[PDB]
Amino acid sequence: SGFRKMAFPSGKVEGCMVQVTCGTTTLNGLWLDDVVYCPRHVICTSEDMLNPNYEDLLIRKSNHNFLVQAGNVQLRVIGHSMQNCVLKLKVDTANPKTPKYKFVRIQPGQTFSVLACYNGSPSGVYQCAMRPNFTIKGSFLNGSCGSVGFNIDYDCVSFCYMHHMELPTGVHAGTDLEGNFYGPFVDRQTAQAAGTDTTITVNVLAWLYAAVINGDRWFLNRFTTTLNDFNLVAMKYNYEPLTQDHVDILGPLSAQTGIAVLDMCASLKELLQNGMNGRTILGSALLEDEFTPFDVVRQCSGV
Amino acid sequence: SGFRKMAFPSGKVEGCMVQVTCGTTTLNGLWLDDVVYCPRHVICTSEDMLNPNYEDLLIRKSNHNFLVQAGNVQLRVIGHSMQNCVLKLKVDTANPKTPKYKFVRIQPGQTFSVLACYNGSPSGVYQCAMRPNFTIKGSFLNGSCGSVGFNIDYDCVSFCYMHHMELPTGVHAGTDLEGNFYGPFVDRQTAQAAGTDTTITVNVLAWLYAAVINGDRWFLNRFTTTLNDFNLVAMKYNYEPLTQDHVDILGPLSAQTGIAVLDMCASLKELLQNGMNGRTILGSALLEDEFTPFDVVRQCSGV
Ligand SMILES: *[C@H](O)[C@H](C[C@H]1CCNC1=O)NC(=O)[C@H](CC1CC1)NC(=O)c1cc2c(OC)cccc2[nH]1
Ligand SMILES: *[C@H](O)[C@H](C[C@H]1CCNC1=O)NC(=O)[C@H](CC1CC1)NC(=O)c1cc2c(OC)cccc2[nH]1
Repeated sequence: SGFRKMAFPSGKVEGCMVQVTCGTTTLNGLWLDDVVYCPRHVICTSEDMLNPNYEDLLIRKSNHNFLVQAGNVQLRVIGHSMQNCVLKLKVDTANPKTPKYKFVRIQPGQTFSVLACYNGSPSGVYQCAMRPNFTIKGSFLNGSCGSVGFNIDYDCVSFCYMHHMELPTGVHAGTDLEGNFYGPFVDRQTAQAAGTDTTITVNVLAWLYAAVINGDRWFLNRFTTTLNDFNLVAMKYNYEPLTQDHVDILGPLSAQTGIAVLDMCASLKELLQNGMNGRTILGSALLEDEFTPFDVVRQCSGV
Repeated sequence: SGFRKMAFPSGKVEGCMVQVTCGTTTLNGLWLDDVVYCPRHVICTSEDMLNPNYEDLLIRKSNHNFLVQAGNVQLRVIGHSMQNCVLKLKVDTANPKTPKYKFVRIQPGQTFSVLACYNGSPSGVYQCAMRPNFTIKGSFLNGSCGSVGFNIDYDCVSFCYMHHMELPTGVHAGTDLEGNFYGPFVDRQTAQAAGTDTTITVNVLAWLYAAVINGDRWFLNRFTTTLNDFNLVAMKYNYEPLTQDHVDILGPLSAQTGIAVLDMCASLKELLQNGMNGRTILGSALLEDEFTPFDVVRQCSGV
């Protein structure tokens, strides 16, 4: 038993991280087939970051201006293009370690593993959720851009995130692998504020089901509620509205534990209205919302 | 910025996980050079687990009774021995993916990454600490035995843990790669209780330094204390005694933040005596003790 914030095994993605240097800037790139994907602000100087005109800046760049290094192997760049906020550099060599992969744009509330990298070599792995405000609470320093977030389905790596920027509140922002930012953010050094960080309600319910499964059950009460009589309490505490689709997603967990979704909702309402009173749930003194129901089933079933 | 529970990239260890089957039992094994290491209770039946005589049980086993599978490749077993609580099966093929590796027995308070596996294939990665009572708070189901914990120094994988058992309190127990259990535990199905789970004080101080670095500083006070006048409060709350060696280990962090270790100790005393009062530190409502000072420096420096 036991429930942990668990990340996917990262070897398949480790095999795809390279170093991209342009001018003074060095960041990470993702090498799949004969293409290297990287953030486009690799072509910016410290001066261009305030007000970059990426077309004009990119037009002054030739193939040989892009230094791509996989380990110690220098890749030859034979073409380059810009798709939204992502540069795509064509190299002359297909990555021998290219896995079965997809490009997926995940929905808010979904989770994925981030492989934090620096200078094209891996540094660490951790699990993140796409917040309702399209940010992530990660751990990124300078040079971490180009690091990717991904999921794994058997052997297919679904790349969903590439890191671009840290916001003033310390959360992080990025794009999908097609270069489209999650949320309203843009890749320049201006005043950018993320909106209200609301809680992923279905994820908290899934985490409570994981708690029940792993023995923690003090938070279970004799009450029940209705979906509207749960939402009029969730909106007060900045919780995402619970829909019948969320209820059905939580179906298998409710059937495994024998606890109706609305009764667990009553327990969660009691937790929101009275707090933890100094107790913990699965070793946490906060309500955790970065586990999807799929994460819970996968970790409690051994996938 | 940002501070996360971060695990090592697991590809080098993924390349070493195989499936070991004996009779009905199937668990994981670690394939390095021409040797596969696995827990010895792979030779037990459900009946032998209460009172196993591992010499007598192993003596009834021949090489061909050990089915080793790396992916779909069947390894041929050409010898077998028992070292403490670990079986070592000699195979005819050296693992082509054997990394630079060490066998290390870590001290309590140190951390490592666990690669949770089932049927010899990886399932997830997460960071754990060796508690002062020589247990770990992991996530292990049936068939997870043989999963390993490790650290990485540039390119050298230091294997330090192999999982064997879950205790009644839901924490987990295991051996080093030489087969010696951490703590007083034995690999049989008897009444085994871990002792008092005390807190790794130096790790909480390192985590508070990480908090200060990442902007969280509300817990900083105008007070100071002495080491004895901190220990007579730490022992009340079941905190490991702080030694001058722990102070010196925290030296670089204190010099980077400009906060003396004893002043941070006064802040921690205030936290232990008055609680969090509904606040959070680095997104946690509890004092975290599974980050070593090295973990903090590594994550805030980008190693
Ligand atoms: C790429 O490696 C890097 C990400 C690192 C830097 C520090 N922490 C991280 O997450 N990205 C950047 O430095 C980008 C530059 C790209 C054009 C987007 N900029 C920021 O992350 C950035 C800019 C600003 C502010 O600008 C006014 C204000 C507050 C925080 C900021 N972060
Ligand atoms: C090996 O895969 C497995 C580890 C799994 C099983 C459930 N959770 C895990 O961590 N190990 C075992 O099942 C071992 C068997 C080996 C001889 C040690 N046994 C236990 O983990 C075990 C035994 C008992 C109890 O026995 C009285 C009481 C309470 C909890 C127990 N766990």
